[PDB]
Amino acid sequence: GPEEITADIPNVGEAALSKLDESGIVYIGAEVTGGDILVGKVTPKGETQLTPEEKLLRAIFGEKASDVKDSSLRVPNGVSGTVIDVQVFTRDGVEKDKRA
Amino acid sequence: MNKEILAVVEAVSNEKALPREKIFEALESALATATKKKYEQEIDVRVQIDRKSGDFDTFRRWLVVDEVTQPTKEITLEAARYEDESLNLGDYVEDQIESVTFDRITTQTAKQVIVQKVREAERAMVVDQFREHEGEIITGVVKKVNRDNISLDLGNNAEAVILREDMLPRENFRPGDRVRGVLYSVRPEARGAQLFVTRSKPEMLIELFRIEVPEIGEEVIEIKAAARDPGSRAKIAVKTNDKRIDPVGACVGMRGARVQAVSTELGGERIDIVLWDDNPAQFVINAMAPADVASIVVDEDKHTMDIAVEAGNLAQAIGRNGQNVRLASQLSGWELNVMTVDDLQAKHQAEAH
Amino acid sequence: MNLTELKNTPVSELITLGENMGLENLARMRKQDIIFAILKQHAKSGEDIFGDGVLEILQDGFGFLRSADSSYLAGPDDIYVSPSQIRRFNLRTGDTISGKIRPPKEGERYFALLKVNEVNFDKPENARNKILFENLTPLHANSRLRMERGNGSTEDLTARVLDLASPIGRGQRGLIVAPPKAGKTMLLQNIAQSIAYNHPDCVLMVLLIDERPEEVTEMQRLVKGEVVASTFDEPASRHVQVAEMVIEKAKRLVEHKKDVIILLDSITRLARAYNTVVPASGKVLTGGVDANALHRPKRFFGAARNVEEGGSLTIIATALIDTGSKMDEVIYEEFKGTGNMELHLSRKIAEKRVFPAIDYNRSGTRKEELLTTQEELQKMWILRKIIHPMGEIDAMEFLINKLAMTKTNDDFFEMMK
RNA sequence: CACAUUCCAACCACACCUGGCGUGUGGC
Repeated sequence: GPEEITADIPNVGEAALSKLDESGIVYIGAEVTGGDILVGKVTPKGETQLTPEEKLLRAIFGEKASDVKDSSLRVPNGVSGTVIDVQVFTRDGVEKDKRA
Repeated sequence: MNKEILAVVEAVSNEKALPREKIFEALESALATATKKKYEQEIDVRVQIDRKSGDFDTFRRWLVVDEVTQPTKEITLEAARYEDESLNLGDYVEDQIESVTFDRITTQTAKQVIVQKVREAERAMVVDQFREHEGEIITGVVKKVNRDNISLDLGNNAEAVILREDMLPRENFRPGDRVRGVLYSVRPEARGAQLFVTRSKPEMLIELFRIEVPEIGEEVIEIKAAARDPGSRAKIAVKTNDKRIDPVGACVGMRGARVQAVSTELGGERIDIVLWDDNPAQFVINAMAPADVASIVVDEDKHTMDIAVEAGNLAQAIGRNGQNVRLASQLSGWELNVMTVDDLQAKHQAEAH
Repeated sequence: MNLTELKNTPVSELITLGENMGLENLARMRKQDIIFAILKQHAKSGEDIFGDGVLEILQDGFGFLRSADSSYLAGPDDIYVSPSQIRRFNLRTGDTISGKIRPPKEGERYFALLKVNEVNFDKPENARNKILFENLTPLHANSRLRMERGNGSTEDLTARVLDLASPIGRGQRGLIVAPPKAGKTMLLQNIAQSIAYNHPDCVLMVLLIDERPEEVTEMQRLVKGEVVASTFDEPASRHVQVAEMVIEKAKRLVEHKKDVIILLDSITRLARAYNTVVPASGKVLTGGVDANALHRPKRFFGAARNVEEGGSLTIIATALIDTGSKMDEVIYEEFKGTGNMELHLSRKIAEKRVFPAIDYNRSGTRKEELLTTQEELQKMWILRKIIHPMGEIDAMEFLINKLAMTKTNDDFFEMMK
């Protein structure tokens, strides 16, 4: 299965995810000073064919999303500042997110 | 978009345990809370997502009162000439339309409130479907034990709570056994556990007879009076409508065949099965049974009953904690007095003498 | 002490036994916890234990001997045995073993077997020399299992009618096709009572899968022998566990030249369970059912056969139809013709509230001349020809009246001549 | 008989990342 840039990051609270948008990208103008997940990158580790009904269920009910690996990119420990711009490039064929 | 709304209404697990109408009601509440959190001002809104024909459209409720605080949701009871109200109360407007229901905080609050609403609705439904059987013995496993209350499962996610007062002082539970009690209280508005099952109450006893004694249930041996001391002693006065049936041979059983069973059910409770009578004297004599009562004094002005027991049978008429009298005071409901032993042996032919 | 004598007694007996043992207030713990404490107290006086348990193996290598109190699940009373004993005495799942056991020693927490005494009620000599189940040769039934009691009471009808509707043989592959709330519970109660009265030699087995506890206790106090059950207090894990346990027990018995007759109810719930536990292989068909998920129920229905040299394994499973679940529909469809005996119950006759409610034209047995004699078969043919033109309710009332004036089937036979 | 272990209310164990090598540029 391919990777996802959704905002469903398990094994973490909302404070670390408060800076993320609905699509899964840090807002334009959201500051950051320490290691903080600014993009919701997840990758499947086991079985594919996660039904969308069960996907929304896990998003609302049930257990956490298993095959994520929490491989999201965060800013390195030591760099600070406020993000001012975000670019995104989608290959012809993949569903363009609403931020794009 | 609304296609996501259709996907989430058709992708629910409990599809009919939470109908589409209540689905969309909870979703409207979600969107209203989201729009409330959007603006810094407080303004109640309705959504009306148009379950099947179209999309949502937010509104603006006025909550018509003569106040002015946060006039976003304030309007006088007489503003009815312009904007076409012609109203007295209930004047609501449809000013703001097409809010956003798919951003981060909106999705978060929607998920939270949908979880809350679905768990509340499931609990309410699973308690109401059993509420019709109030006052009956039900089976079921206990779920978790604690020093204040215990949890029970009746099957198909049927949560029941049994408080410490419903449990006997030495009543004992472990998750796995089928502790059977009687449903006595229901509270479909409770934010938490609302299925109340008891075993320390005399109605439980009644239901026990109903599941054990074939006489009761046909109204041939009516259960009239019942007092309890949890795990200690249950005094029950049952009357016989007919004449050729004796409760000592019918309600008690065959040399402790039914009373012993109900006692093991109640965890070793001495059950005194006596006959109900329309005379207070015989009633209180059977209440303190077994004993040798040789006195009766009644007072309807103070509702008191004096019973001067015989000298020597104290432990036979009072016993531990005075239970034989206390339950008697809890059987008929009058102040019973057991003081004299030798002198004033009658309290009627001697006190009045 | 023996474990079975702690098995057959109710909870109050354990209470008074612990009070005899000078134990703390034990009314709070499980029955198995009480048994464990009592066995520890007994062995503290320098005593050995005698136990009996059905054996089960995981991939972990070692084995567990379960009792019927928890319907063969893990518990503080089950015995732990090393893989060395399984390798030596040629043990396998379902092999009930009875013998000397000890309480858990220093650092241990479950019982351990010392010396085997009875392997499936047999010495280890012939237990190690056991013929394999699948290596056997199936046959058909000539030994007719007479369902008639002969007393002719009010309910015995539902049994004797089978003597003219669906003959029963040892190792028969039977399946019931019936809607809910029709009378299957009392039907299997009747069949169990009748087979126990007429054939007490064959070990009785009844499968209560995904049922209510009231039915559990009513059937555990009415069957004329040891029974197993399983309610819905646990997920499909317990159901599949008890299914494997009972199937391996029956296999080991019939390998020991036993006559096992299992009564399963209901099989659609077993199919649902096997569907729920088995992960999706990436292909699903109509009904939300996986393709190869039904392989386990298939196998369970295929285990029925007739051994050549001796012994048999009869399986009589009930299926649920008319429930509205299309899933269930498809399930029954998979079970269209897998068995050679069909017992069809219809809700239309049961709505007229006469019992039993037999679908004579729809029910029957394949290759039935090998079960009964020639005159009985000719009379069955005559009865079938007489019952074919008429309907079902009138035919049922006719059969009920004819078997109500008479008691044994010979009277009805000669009356039909 | 004996060796050796024994699979589960919070949680301890199941953690976290590219100088392989080269080139280019710049600074001390």
